[PDB]
Amino acid sequence: GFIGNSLPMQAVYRVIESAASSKATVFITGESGTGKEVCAEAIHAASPRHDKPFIALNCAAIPKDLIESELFGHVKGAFTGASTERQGAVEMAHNGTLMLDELCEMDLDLQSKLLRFIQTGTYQKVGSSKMSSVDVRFVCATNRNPWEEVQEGRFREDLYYRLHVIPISLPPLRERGGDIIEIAHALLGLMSLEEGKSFSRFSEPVLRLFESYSWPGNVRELQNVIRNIVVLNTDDEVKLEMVPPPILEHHHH
Ligand SMILES: CC(C)(C)COC(=O)CNc1n[nH]c(=O)[nH]c1=S
Repeated sequence: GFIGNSLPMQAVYRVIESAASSKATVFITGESGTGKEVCAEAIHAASPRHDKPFIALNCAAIPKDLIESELFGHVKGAFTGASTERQGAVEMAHNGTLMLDELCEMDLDLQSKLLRFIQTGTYQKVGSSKMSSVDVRFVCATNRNPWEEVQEGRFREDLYYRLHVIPISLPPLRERGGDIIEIAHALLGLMSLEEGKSFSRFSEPVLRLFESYSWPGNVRELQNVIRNIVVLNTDDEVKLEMVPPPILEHHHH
């Protein structure tokens, strides 16, 4: 799902291709908005497991006390709101790839259970005593510094060294050269389709601004900017006056 042939991304692509044939755990880091799930899916797609499921568990989009239920499943009646027997992400990912996204959101109790599961493949549904097992290839990702999280006692040390086998550091958007405009063009067409518009090009000032702006929010911020432009304007061409703040203002500091 990655777009672009920039020098730093081509190093990423080589690691993805080599790692895909291995079952070794991948640990993706990088600034917010750099494409960790895109990277995780690309590893799966290049792997011999590509025809099996790819499952992403976003530990941030879930309350911390419910990550275990989302990960391992639960039986009906396990806790108060357990109206149904839920199948965990580990079961959805059996014979495939499981992405543990924003993994550092797990509490230390769940990190202990996860350490067990990563070693043995065994787990229990929440509220159940029965042991089960699955075969998943792990891909971990976080926007925190996984090492600082270990130092501040927030992440298990033995868990870190079990997961940090194949690290991948995604480059920030500002360092990806021609990728910025290529991604911007893809977003322009897609958001035009989503909004019923027909933008097809960027004016030269907009291209210069996009290529020199630091994009602290990376591709997420670029998505915001393109959506802002397409929603608020109707034209074939993106003009400089359409670019929202703080793009020009913070670019000059
Ligand atoms: C239309 C499309 C595919 C650009 C929308 O999807 C996303 O923006 C996902 N993020 C990325 N896509 N492509 C990259 O080269 N890098 C990143 S981070």
